[PDB]
Amino acid sequence: SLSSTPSALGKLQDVVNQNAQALNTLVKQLSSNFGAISSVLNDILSRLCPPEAEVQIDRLITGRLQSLQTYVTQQLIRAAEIRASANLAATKMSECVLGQSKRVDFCGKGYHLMSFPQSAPHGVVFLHVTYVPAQEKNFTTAPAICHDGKAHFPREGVFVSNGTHWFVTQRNFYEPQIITTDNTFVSGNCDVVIGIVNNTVYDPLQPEL
Amino acid sequence: FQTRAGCLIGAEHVNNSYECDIPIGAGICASYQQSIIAYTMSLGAENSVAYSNNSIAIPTNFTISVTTEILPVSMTKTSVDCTMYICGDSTECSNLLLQYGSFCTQLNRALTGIAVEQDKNTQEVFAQVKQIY
Amino acid sequence: YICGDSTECSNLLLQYGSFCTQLNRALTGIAVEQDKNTQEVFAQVKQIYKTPPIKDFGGFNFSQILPDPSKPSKRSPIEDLLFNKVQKFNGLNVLPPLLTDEMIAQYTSALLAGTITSGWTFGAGPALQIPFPMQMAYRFNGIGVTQNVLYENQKLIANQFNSAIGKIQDSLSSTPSALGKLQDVVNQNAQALNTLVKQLSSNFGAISSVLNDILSRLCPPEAEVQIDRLITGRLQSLQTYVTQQLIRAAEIRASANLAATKMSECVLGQSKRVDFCGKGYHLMSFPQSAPHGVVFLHVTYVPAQEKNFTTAPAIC
Amino acid sequence: QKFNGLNVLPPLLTDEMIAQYTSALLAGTITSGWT
Ligand SMILES: *[C@@H]1O[C@H](CO)[C@@H](O)[C@H](O)[C@H]1NC(C)=O
Ligand SMILES: *[C@@H]1O[C@H](CO)[C@@H](O)[C@H](O)[C@H]1NC(C)=O
Ligand SMILES: *[C@@H]1O[C@H](CO)[C@@H](O)[C@H](O)[C@H]1NC(C)=O
Ligand SMILES: *[C@@H]1O[C@H](CO)[C@@H](O)[C@H](O)[C@H]1NC(C)=O
Ligand SMILES: *[C@@H]1O[C@H](CO)[C@@H](O)[C@H](O)[C@H]1NC(C)=O
Ligand SMILES: *[C@@H]1O[C@H](CO)[C@@H](O)[C@H](O)[C@H]1NC(C)=O
Ligand SMILES: *[C@@H]1O[C@H](CO)[C@@H](O)[C@H](O)[C@H]1NC(C)=O
Ligand SMILES: *[C@@H]1O[C@H](CO)[C@@H](O)[C@H](O)[C@H]1NC(C)=O
Repeated sequence: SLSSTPSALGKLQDVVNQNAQALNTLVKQLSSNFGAISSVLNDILSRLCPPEAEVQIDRLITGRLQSLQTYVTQQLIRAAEIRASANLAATKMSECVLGQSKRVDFCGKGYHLMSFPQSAPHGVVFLHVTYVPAQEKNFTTAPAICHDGKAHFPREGVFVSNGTHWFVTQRNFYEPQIITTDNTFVSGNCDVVIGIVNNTVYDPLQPEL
Repeated sequence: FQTRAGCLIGAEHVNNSYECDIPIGAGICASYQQSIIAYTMSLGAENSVAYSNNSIAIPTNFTISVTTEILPVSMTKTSVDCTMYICGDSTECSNLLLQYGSFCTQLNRALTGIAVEQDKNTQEVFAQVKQIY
Repeated sequence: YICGDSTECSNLLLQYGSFCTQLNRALTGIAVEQDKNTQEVFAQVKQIYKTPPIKDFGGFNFSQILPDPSKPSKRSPIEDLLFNKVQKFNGLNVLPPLLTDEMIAQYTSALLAGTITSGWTFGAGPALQIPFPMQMAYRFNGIGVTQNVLYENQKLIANQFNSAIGKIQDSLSSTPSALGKLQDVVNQNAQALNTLVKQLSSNFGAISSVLNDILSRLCPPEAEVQIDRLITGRLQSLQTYVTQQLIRAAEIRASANLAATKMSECVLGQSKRVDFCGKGYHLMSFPQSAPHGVVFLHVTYVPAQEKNFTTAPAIC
Repeated sequence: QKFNGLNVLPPLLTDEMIAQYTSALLAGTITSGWT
């Protein structure tokens, strides 16, 4: 993915290019006259006498000082942006690499499992490993099961039906199991819950005793 | 072709829609399809969810995905000799430059602060392990 | 901006180097960033989702946040409220956004439809349908409350929700300054441009701020002296403007980054971060579009009517 | 550019040192998880 895409790392290349441009601009400004007879200071000094040379020199000083001040101001603004990026990278290291995050889309798309750091020129690369659900199927569901006049709810899952039989499964991966007293809990009668359906709830100790 | 961004000449307008390649403005983008074409950008494919009051969809399989994320951490550290940049080796200029006060000192200080920060930025990101494992 | 249509000024301006190029570059960079900021916040959905023809969500009424098809704008009742509440001759131009207001509204609709029909699943992978009442049950578990509490109080909860939403329009509509946060941004930008224009009236030591009058009255060797004074002043004014725009842009970028984070963590999931997605225990949130900004509606759970009990760490 | 009074300063940490930090983080994660 990286090797076949020369521009994949543009985010880091852009930083390098911006810094290089700023320096090249600062140097090229030395060629400007700024109203002086010449941008070359030595030529002014060699041709003109003091009371006249100083007038020409002040023009170059003003221009060059202004150019240098502009450069520094831009560097301060750019530095602030880089600091913000570094602060984010440091946070991701702590939360994505040194632990497992529950923050959505913080450590890549999907459900975060783990991440690995890699070094780079003036930057860092994170490899985010995530879990993605696949191949979903349609099931019929219900909020509760009614049995012996009592309402039963899932302890850690959802009630589903394959069209003929009811099962209870974990939510993020289809794995149907028989509905029993060990995977449900009871609260109130069947007259309150809207959408409650009739089904048997198996008690493992019934056939034993 | 007349658009809200201005007058576009040389592009072939089409009534199709694609992902935005080269942005023009006001929902209009252009791409090379050969000739250059202009079109209204698409926001993505349409997907209607089969919602009902008793129907649920549950995954039966999964995949493992690995993606990359790239962040800048630091800049190149630089330093400037204010007097040399402005005056070179001229003592005539150097003396004139004294009349402007402490501008050169202020500029050097600002750049020095930036240079130091760049090392702090690196340490904050990478030096988070107490021992070398 | 500096020289107008004067070739005399234009030639003099060449002696200052590449300042004009640098200024144009800085402003161009800002303009591009503004489109990036919008995309990062709103374009977080892979596909355009739609709601059912029949709005049956178990008593939960979303009609004030969903698009109103009877209008050409296809905006919600709340969005309509938000939108209603909130120089070229000098070389100053205003560029259009890449995304139109309609496109932004469409992104918002997709996010709402996704949340209502598939909860948070569409934010991680494929959108998986679930009954809304059951989605709410899972969000109750996420805050340490058993699911039977919802099912036994479904009518009460749906009513409390519906009323709380209805109050939003009254809270906003009855308070003209409610959206000041967005109005302040608009006002600051307008002031900056007005200042830049008014500075053209300054003499800066010249006999006149009007360049044509100088050229019409004075000969070259004298006119140039007066012109240089105007160039220096106007160039300094323009440089000041750009610097301020760079600083302001940084603040906006920070805000956009926060909005993008809230979209991911408050809208596309359920947050456990305290006071990140409103006060109380977070259940869910809904996005609404606004002029140069976004509005989040945060739905939270708040405990009420506590009673005193005697307790113990253990039973023997 | 040095001749114009412009200088480039070296980083405190070398590329090798940064690589070593990265290796320690990877080794830690693989053998001991988040502990
Ligand atoms: C579920 O059923 C609907 C029709 O009611 C169908 O459109 C949809 O594709 C089905 N989903 C799956 C995963 O089979
Ligand atoms: C539902 O599952 C049960 C148990 O595995 C099976 O006997 C029954 O045939 C299934 N029903 C359908 C329609 O597949
Ligand atoms: C689900 O919708 C059907 C109509 O399509 C209705 O008859 C049934 O009572 C509803 N079930 C619940 C729990 O609302
Ligand atoms: C569920 O079972 C109860 C008790 O036998 C019965 O009264 C009720 O009518 C049943 N519900 C349905 C839909 O058959
Ligand atoms: C696009 O559609 C318009 C009608 O709305 C038609 O006049 C125009 O010729 C079409 N252009 C192309 C390339 O199909
Ligand atoms: C799950 O998907 C993998 C491919 O990613 C496939 O090899 C495997 O057989 C699938 N399992 C089932 C039960 O379909
Ligand atoms: C939803 O609320 C609106 C505004 O009060 C009302 O006009 C509409 O009829 C309600 N929808 C339902 C199904 O009650
Ligand atoms: C609990 O009892 C205290 C007195 O001991 C009283 O001040 C307080 O209001 C009571 N709290 C509630 C919720 O009744």
